[PDB]
Amino acid sequence: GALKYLEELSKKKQSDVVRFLLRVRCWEYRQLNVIHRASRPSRPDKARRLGYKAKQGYVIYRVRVRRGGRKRPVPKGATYGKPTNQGVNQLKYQRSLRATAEERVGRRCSNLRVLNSYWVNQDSTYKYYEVILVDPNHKAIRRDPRINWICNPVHKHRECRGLTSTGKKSRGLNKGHRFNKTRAGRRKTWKRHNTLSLWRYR
Amino acid sequence: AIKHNQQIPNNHFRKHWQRRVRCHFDQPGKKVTRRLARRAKAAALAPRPVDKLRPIVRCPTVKYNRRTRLGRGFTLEELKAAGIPRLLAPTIGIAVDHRRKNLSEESLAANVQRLKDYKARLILFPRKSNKPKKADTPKDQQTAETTTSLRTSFGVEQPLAPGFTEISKSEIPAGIEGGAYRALRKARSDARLVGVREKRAKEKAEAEA
Amino acid sequence: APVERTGLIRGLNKGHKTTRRVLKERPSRRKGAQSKRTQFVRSLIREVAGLAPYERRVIELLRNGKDKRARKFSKKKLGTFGRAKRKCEELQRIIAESRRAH
Amino acid sequence: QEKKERLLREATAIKEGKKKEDVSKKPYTVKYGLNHVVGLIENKKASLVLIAN
RNA sequence: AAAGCUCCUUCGACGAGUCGAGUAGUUUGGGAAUGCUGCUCAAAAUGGGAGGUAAAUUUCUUCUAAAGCUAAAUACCGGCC
RNA sequence: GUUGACCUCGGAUCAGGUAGGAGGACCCGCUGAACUUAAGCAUAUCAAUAAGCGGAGGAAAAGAAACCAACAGGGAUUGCCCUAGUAACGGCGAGUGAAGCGGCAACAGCUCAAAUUUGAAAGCUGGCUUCGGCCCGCGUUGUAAUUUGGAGAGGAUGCUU
Ligand SMILES: [K+]
Ligand SMILES: [K+]
Ligand SMILES: [K+]
Ligand SMILES: [K+]
Ligand SMILES: [K+]
Ligand SMILES: [K+]
Ligand SMILES: [K+]
Ligand SMILES: [K+]
Ligand SMILES: [K+]
Ligand SMILES: [K+]
Ligand SMILES: [K+]
Ligand SMILES: [K+]
Ligand SMILES: [Mg+2]
Ligand SMILES: [Mg+2]
Ligand SMILES: [Mg+2]
Ligand SMILES: [Mg+2]
Ligand SMILES: [Mg+2]
Ligand SMILES: [Mg+2]
Ligand SMILES: [Mg+2]
Ligand SMILES: [Mg+2]
Ligand SMILES: [Mg+2]
Ligand SMILES: [Mg+2]
Ligand SMILES: [Mg+2]
Ligand SMILES: [Mg+2]
Ligand SMILES: [Mg+2]
Ligand SMILES: [Mg+2]
Ligand SMILES: [Mg+2]
Ligand SMILES: [Mg+2]
Ligand SMILES: [Mg+2]
Ligand SMILES: [Mg+2]
Ligand SMILES: [Mg+2]
Ligand SMILES: [Mg+2]
Ligand SMILES: [Mg+2]
Ligand SMILES: [Mg+2]
Ligand SMILES: [Mg+2]
Ligand SMILES: [Mg+2]
Ligand SMILES: [Mg+2]
Ligand SMILES: [Mg+2]
Repeated sequence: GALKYLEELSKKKQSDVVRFLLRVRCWEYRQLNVIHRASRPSRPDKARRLGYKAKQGYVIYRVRVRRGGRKRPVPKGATYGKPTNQGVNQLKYQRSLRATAEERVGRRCSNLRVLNSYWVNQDSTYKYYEVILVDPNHKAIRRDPRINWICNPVHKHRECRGLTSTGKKSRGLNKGHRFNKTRAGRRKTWKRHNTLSLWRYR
Repeated sequence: AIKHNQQIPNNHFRKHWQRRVRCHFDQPGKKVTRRLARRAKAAALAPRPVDKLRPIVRCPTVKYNRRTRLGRGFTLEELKAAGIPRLLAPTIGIAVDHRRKNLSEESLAANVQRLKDYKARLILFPRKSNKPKKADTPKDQQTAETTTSLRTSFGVEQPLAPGFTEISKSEIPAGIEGGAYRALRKARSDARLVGVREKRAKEKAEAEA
Repeated sequence: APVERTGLIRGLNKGHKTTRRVLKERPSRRKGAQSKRTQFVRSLIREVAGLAPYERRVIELLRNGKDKRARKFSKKKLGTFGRAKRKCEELQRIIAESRRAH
Repeated sequence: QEKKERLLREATAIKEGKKKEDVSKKPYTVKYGLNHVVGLIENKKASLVLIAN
């Protein structure tokens, strides 16, 4: 096959052939709208690895985000509290930039289900992503047991809750001693450790 | 404040604890609900037992490694030794675990015998009653007294080793050469000095030539 | 059958005696091995793509004789001492092959 | 349309009694498909390759 | 036509601006830094992660990340009884 | 020159569809205090709580190991009892604080990417239809069958389903 070579070549982001392609494409985008549709994936190997198929009901969108930190929005710089939380500048957002891209694409196409997303480009001001979506009302989708699990009503707006690959990472859903506090849900676990249980025959 | 001779108190009641208090007034009610579900489940599995066959396994720390209990499922090597295909096993009431390994001969032998005891007591009804197959019970043995627990009929017969036995005098063994206490001190001392002695021998041999 | 335990706690190969056995390796334990396909592809991609900017800098230090500099530079780029050492060996192999073929 | 005609001829032969490979001969065509052709190159079966620009 | 079992010389593809490293903020019982996120650097093929005191050298153990689905035991008197 | 393709981007009260609001006791995330305690007070505490914002169901979420361990080894996920007011954190002040093992309730396993069907895209949406199919379209920049590490592929071999 040919997608094996593409996977190897995509690792050499600092080579001459790849640096040229990234520079040219990053200019082509940023001349288009902030959110727009793509006719086909620009990374055929990466999208197929994440679940993309070439049949009716799969669509691709492209989006760019502002690529920085998060400034605390308050009138001027007053916080009206104690000195330990009066910082305004060097604070950070607890979700990823990749997550924000998925949420904004989901609102534009509100009849579709978000599957995954990947990185295509970046520069000093923006990062660029491509998002994969599936039509849950198309007949060719409801016919296939490998994908029709997404037509059920428990998967409405997965990206708004953290049920995509990037959402799982930020929640901390891994096994072992390092992920003690978040393994099964941070707020659920805190409630269990703070409950006073009284039995009948104490 | 404190005023007399007391134990220093530490009562963790400085949050809004009254928002999270779980009483159990439904303890008898939940017990009735569980028994109804077990009775319904047993009726659905009409002649079959209500459980699965488990293997015997030993606990993992220096505390508790003297005892045995039931595990999750049989290994792939145990199933092959008994002669049971891995696809057939979970459809006749046997549990399977694909990530446990046999590091010894003791555990392997114990579980292999357990499987062939079960295979001897099994009754297989044919898929179609008018066309029985040569691997099915020939229906003259289909009538017998059965069990429906599999956790009492195939439990842990003895989890601990016998605590007392008797031997004839003059057959008692002789001790270790210097005594049991001295043997323990020597074994500890050797471990603390293994690195020092190896380095000393190495530099001596290198300086020899 | 690596070794047989002594039979007492608190020793050098302490523990309860047991007849150990050797196992055939699980297919999960093959992860790091090489294969004919993955060697062929990686060879062709390196020829097409070429080198990276930090790689060229190390190549010049190595063939210029400096070695503490090349190692100290690679660690700053890659991050750890173990990865830096493996990279310098690979680039040294490229240097040798290039000036030996022709 | 050609394939449907060929399958009809083969089905008739089976019904008559003969098997296939008695009515249809070995085909010769041009190969295509990116993954299909890359494999033919590596196994050294291709004679000439034409690449779109 | 399709399916299971017993043996074997040889083969045996395995997820990248990802892991990892530095630095800033927040958080955790986690202490030369437990998790998350921003910026800079940026991999490999018996390779890679972990092995609760920072570092170099030599061994050992245990799994196989960066794609995905799935009932029961658990919570709740808001809704209808 | 004429004519015919392909790629990208548009129009239409074109044929057929789909989302918003309510509810929010319980569930999944983001954002975020001060009163109070320390007999004063800034790190700390109250609290990873109240208020604010987005998204679901009868349950949700989690889930079939890049786990625990250091043993004669256990073996997906969740909940109760115990571990334990313990290891540890802390103007080491006031205060805070888990996990492995052990018994039980309930038990269930799986599918993709990375391989040439190449002796035959074997796959699918839509329209019309005696009902048997026909027609355009999607798709080779890859739709079916086959394989998922517990393996498997390729060879032997002769029983069984
Ligand atoms: K405030
Ligand atoms: K602070
Ligand atoms: K404070
Ligand atoms: K960081
Ligand atoms: K290792
Ligand atoms: K360590
Ligand atoms: K159009
Ligand atoms: K209530
Ligand atoms: K609110
Ligand atoms: K204990
Ligand atoms: K076709
Ligand atoms: K397929
Ligand atoms: Mg299309
Ligand atoms: Mg899930
Ligand atoms: Mg996971
Ligand atoms: Mg009771
Ligand atoms: Mg390995
Ligand atoms: Mg993997
Ligand atoms: Mg915060
Ligand atoms: Mg930190
Ligand atoms: Mg219309
Ligand atoms: Mg709404
Ligand atoms: Mg109060
Ligand atoms: Mg005060
Ligand atoms: Mg006061
Ligand atoms: Mg005051
Ligand atoms: Mg609130
Ligand atoms: Mg509803
Ligand atoms: Mg329930
Ligand atoms: Mg669910
Ligand atoms: Mg697995
Ligand atoms: Mg083990
Ligand atoms: Mg478990
Ligand atoms: Mg006690
Ligand atoms: Mg306590
Ligand atoms: Mg706290
Ligand atoms: Mg098969
Ligand atoms: Mg075979």
